[PDB]
Amino acid sequence: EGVYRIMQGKTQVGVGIHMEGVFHTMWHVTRGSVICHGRLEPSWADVRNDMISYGGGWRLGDKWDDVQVLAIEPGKNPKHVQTKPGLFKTEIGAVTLDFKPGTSGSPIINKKGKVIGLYGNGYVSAITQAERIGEGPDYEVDEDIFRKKRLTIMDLHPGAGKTKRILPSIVREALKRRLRTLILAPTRVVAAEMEEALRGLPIRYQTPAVKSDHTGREIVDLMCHATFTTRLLSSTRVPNYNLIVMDEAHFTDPCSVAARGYISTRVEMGEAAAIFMTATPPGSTDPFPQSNSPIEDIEREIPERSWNTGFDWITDYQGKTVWFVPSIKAGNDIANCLRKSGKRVIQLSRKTFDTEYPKTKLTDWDFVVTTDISEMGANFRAGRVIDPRRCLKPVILTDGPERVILAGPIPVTPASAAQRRGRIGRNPAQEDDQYVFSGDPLKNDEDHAHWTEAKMLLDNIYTPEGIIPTLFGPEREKTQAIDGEFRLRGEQRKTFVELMRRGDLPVWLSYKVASAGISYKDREWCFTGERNNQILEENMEVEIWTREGEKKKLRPKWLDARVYADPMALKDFKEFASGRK
Amino acid sequence: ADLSLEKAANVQW
Ligand SMILES: [Cl-]
Repeated sequence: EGVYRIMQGKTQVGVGIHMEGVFHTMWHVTRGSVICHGRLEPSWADVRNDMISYGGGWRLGDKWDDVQVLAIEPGKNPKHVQTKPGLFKTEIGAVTLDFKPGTSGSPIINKKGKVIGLYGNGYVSAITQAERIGEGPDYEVDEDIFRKKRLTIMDLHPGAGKTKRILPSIVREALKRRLRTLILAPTRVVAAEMEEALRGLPIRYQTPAVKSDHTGREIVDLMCHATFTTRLLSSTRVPNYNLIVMDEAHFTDPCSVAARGYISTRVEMGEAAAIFMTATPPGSTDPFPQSNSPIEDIEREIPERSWNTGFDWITDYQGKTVWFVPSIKAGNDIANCLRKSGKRVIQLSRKTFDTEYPKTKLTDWDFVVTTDISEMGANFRAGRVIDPRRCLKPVILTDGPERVILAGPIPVTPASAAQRRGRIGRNPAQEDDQYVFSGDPLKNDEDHAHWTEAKMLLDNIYTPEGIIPTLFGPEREKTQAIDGEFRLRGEQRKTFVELMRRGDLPVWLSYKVASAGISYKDREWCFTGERNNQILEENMEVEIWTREGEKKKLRPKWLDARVYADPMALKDFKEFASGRK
Repeated sequence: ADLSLEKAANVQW
């Protein structure tokens, strides 16, 4: 609504224009900072040309070619100053007008009432502006995205809004339309951030520990992907949501894949509408998508273990980095190494995420060493990503006696790499953020255990219609499994759910045990394995003291790596093997 | 607080 002085003992630094909802000013003035009124979001900036935008993209009336410079002097007053701009070659026009420092950002007017540039300081003072722009202010316009038997993908991107303006917008619209709305976060921490963004709506958070909750007053349910699925498995009460919204819909975690399959089935039913939010839709394969601010891509050899020299660019870099590693174990290596150098590093994995992410948001740090979990929603105030584009993938060895092993380090998918790189280049920075990476990604992940683990979840979810639910379209071509064969009747089914819910066991594992007719309470299968099935912890053969009072070596019948592939999961499987769980 | 605003004028002829 007009023209403001950028005030910062501390006085006026520059001038900005607020037009059509967006705030415009020179780059040198804010130097990248935020402004206050509450806060003002720095969204866009052409750095070299010297200018920044707040709350969206630039707005223009025309260009030059007879003009006034409404100069807002510091400790002075607005005075309309009219002049003809020079025709200097460089094609940039400019005025011969010298106003004192702090004036930078003043509106230049072609004789109507529409701004055709900004006064740039500074031999002569340019009419600073670029090509036609731009995107759109922090208000959202939507369809038509609520009709039954419809599915929509929003590939949201860190501008205005995102988790900021888009989600509350559709929720406001949904409530206005009396739709029982469900929202799905990948992680508690992302759901928590949803709550602040929604503060003021009837939004109830829903624990996994509760199998269903119902009020019959207009409410909006907020849960983790896995909460949904486990409720779909254990609750008898199909709640008939008509709008389902999935934030970060690219999560290939089986509870996610499952959720997506069920949801897609409700849509085809005619029963639901669905919205899937993600920058990398399942089936997408660009590892270099567009981004809100410029990213410098840098292809360079990166340490996979400790190092002592020739990697100066690492330690020399004067800011916060994100480093994706293929594993907790690899991460210790790198952290251990970084710490030699006197670097504040925070480590993240699935298990530790909920208690260790907030440390990144709330304290002075130098490095994050993260597994791929940070591909789901993770938000960082960092400048550089270091991404060796590697990972471990669980595979069911079909080659004789079945087992799950952590294969790799193998290279990541294009999508996974897009997401890792997608940590960076959200906020305008003085230097373009840096994506430092190594190797090409690989797209064939069809032997990934998660696909069949999903079908295991999926075809054990029962619908009143009697339809077996199935994988979301683009994800169907990832198994040759036939719909329904993993279905498990009787209380083999109930066991299969319990082991997952209370036993904390992976899907595949949970499956093999239930379908053998083993009762949850029974734990002998943890000890009746073949010699080559012996678990080891830090290089010693694991022994555990039973609830009936015996020492036996940890040797399960069916071997699934994910129980023994990081102390925290292994601490757990030990408690299960006891009978504490 | 680090920087704020103050409405000075409006866009005119
Ligand atoms: Cl992990």
